[PDB]
Amino acid sequence: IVPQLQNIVSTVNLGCKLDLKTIALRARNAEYNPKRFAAVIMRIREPRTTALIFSSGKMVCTGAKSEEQSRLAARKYARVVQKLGFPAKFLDFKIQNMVGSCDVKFPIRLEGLVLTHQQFSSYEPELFPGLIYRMIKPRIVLLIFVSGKVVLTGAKVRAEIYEAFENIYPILKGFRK
Amino acid sequence: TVPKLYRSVIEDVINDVRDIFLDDGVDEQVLMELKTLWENKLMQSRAVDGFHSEEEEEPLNSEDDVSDEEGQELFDTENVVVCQYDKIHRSKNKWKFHLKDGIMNLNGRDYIFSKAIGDAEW
Amino acid sequence: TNYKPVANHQYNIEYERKKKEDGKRARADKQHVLDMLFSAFEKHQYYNLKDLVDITKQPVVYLKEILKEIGVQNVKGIHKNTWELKPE
Amino acid sequence: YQLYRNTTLGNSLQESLDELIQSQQITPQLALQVLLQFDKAINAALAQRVRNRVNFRGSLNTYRFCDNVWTFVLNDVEFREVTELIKVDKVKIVACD
Amino acid sequence: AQLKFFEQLDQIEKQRKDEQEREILQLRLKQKAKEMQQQELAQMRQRDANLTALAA
Amino acid sequence: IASACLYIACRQEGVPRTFKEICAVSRISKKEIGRCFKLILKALETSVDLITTGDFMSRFCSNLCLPKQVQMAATHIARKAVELDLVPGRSPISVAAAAIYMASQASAEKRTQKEIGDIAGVADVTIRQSYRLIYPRAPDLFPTDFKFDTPVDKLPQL
Amino acid sequence: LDLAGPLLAFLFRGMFKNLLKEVRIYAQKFIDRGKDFNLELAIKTRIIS
Amino acid sequence: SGSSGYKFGVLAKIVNYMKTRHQRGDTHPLTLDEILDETQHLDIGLKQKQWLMTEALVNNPKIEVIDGKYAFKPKYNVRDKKALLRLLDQHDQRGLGGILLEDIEEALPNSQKAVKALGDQILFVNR
Amino acid sequence: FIQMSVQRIVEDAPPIDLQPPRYLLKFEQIYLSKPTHWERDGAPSPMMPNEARLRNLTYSAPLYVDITKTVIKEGEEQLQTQHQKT
Repeated sequence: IVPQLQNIVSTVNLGCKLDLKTIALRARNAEYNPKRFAAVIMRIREPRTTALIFSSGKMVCTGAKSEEQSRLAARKYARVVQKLGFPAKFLDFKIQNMVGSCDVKFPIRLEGLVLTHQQFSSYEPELFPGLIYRMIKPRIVLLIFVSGKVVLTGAKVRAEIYEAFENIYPILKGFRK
Repeated sequence: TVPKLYRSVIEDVINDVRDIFLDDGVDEQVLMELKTLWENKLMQSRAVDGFHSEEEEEPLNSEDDVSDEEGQELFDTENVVVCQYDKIHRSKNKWKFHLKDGIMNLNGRDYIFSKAIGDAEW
Repeated sequence: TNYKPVANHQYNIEYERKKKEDGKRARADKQHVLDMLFSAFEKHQYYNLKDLVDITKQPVVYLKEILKEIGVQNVKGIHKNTWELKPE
Repeated sequence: YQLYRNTTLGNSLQESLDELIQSQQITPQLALQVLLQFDKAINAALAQRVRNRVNFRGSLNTYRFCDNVWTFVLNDVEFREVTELIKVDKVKIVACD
Repeated sequence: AQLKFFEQLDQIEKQRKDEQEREILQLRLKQKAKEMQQQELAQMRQRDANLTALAA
Repeated sequence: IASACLYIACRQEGVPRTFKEICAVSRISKKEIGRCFKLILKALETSVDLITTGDFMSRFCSNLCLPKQVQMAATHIARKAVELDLVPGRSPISVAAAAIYMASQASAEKRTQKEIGDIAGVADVTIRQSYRLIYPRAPDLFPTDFKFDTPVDKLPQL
Repeated sequence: LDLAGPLLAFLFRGMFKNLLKEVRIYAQKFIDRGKDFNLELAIKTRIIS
Repeated sequence: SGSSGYKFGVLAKIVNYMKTRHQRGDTHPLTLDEILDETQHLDIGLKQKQWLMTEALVNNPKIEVIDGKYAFKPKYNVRDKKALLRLLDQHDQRGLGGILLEDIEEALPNSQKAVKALGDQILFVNR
Repeated sequence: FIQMSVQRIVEDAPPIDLQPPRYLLKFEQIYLSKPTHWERDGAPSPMMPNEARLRNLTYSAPLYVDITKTVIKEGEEQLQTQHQKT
């Protein structure tokens, strides 16, 4: 089974002062609420991404299907800010979070995973139906369900998400109902 | 009842500001002239019927386009709707609008809603 | 004598109120806040800092800096310093 | 709200007051006092006049939020009022808390 | 305008009546407080008015 | 922190208590107590053990004033259901409430599902869905040594 | 000659006033927050027992 | 509310603006009407403008008017930012009680002033 | 004392008001129960005096009261609550 990326989270700093009120009014499809957040929210129809705009100029992009799409959307948002008269540069661009979702296609026993790895997986039925599994070797959190859908999130790179799923795949096959 | 409501508003405003005109020392006849002018303009427009009328960082520009034009939004031909929003709800790209006490000018006609529900996709 | 609520009723009432109303806002329009401070100073020589916090949505820390520029807090001999407009 | 001042009835009143100021028939700033009184009267009338309850389907083009005021650009939106059905290519809706 | 000038004097006579209520007790204080309550609402309205002009 | 630590202590003791009961005596919401409980688990490096349905069954049946034999039958139904996995990935309290309702209806001392739901703390609709899932195998779930005032075939379905 | 029940009643009255004082302190804190008030939280079971 | 004209604190804001332009370094003589145009308070009404000149300007205790145009009430002395060493040379006046609060607004930022003070013989003691 | 004095002491209590919304609490009917001992599971068992000596249990009976809560918000609106057997 191959994990499919759902969200690409990237932080890029414009490096110039931004006026939030001016950006919200001038930019199309821009909503800013000061009390809720200091982030001006701007979205573009072609790529489904959310942009957070701050006086520092750091911009966060979330919900991008692919890493290339996230960078392209950030470039489009930055150039729109440049059109508003605030200079925009790409500085310290990095992907903080990559989320991958895949289905094993077989039922998995949550109780068996807890018994073998109480330290690795902490699961409480009342708090949430899905088991929560954390593996030391890959830096990501794995969600295991009776359906068998697996969600991996918090990995810096796509390769880590794939590696974690492959590492736990024999364990899931062992607990297959 | 939208024309009747507008005529009632005209009478209430003139009566309330009559005292202010007296305090200023402006003649009551001038206030009556203002009331006549306000009624006359509505007759000229013909919009509302009136009882009185009846009487690399550097090449950002290289990725050009991909932005909707700001000028398109304002043409002055847009239908004008004035309303009060109880709340606005957005899920994903879908938008839900809750409005109250709103008058909508559509097809050169005025429609008032006690409450309205609008579903739109962005 | 044992009951099983998911959350305490009083806690949920506060949580709904917190979402419905945000106490203060962000630090913006300092000049507009300065004009509001001038209006309070015109109304009374000394205005309590807590009363000024209710008047302006500017954060107490930012508001104190604006107050410091146009006014000095005065004990009045009763301690409990109350901000008053500078004679200078 | 001062949004109601920007209406065909409100605009005609504002211009008529300006004509009186131009002739010097009314002292300057008298128009502002009339507009403040107009806002109180219009808000009260809107609050308790009663109206039809209706629902509409549409497509959203642009959204603007500032000063707790929602501005929406609506394209190809169908409005249904009772039996009547309204079709307009372009409509602008402004909502004030 | 001469008539307007003694019209103001009648308002001053009302202020003298206001001094009589002040010694008895609150009308002058109530009127000033009401204006201040209106001013806070007016400041919010003034910000909204600029937006309506900018929008259309 | 105190409420979250108490929930972990119940797991260490081997006699778990419902989170909702901790919420009843604590101003803090269940979500915040649960988030703190994860942080305390990391701090004390405590292993996680699944909660036991039987401990919950005794207290709820005592509140209902159900006879001990009815309580034993309900516990047997819940234990059999989890092994059969008739209900998939379902919290024990919801399964226990459905088992109690089935046992009460068969017994002379019938208890309404909504009254059991208030005592359990689970939603009445959730119990009804759980009861429907275990209803086809309900005769198998019941212990062989039981007396039925009402037959499983004639048992009311909710 | 004092009977056992009146001696118990006098002490119980002292426990009851202590319980009422605890309710007032808890209520005052809840009133200051203004979120709401719960009498069951205000009463202390331990003082009487 | 005693005596007030239009928006409250307008007279105090006008005095503050007169100080602000001097700190900015752009200095021009301004009539009361000219200040109103600069602050966008020109439409304050005839009565309010008359009240400011007749009573509000006179009311300020430290207000100084050179002749045709009024001068800033807070600081009569020009913010030259020069001859501080000469003030230091006379210890009888203790530098004329010079305050860093007055400085840093005359024409330079605090960061530049802090580097200059350390390099210069002049030193600052703050009780 | 148990049947009448305990009821009289709660009945002869001034209402406690905290405010400015005011919350008023009144202690009325008293409810008493046969002595019960709470086990680790939390299921109550009727206390037996011979058993109490063996396990060092304390022989005591649970006490309950009816509390009426009335709150005025200063809006001329009163909310009434009927807590029973607290």
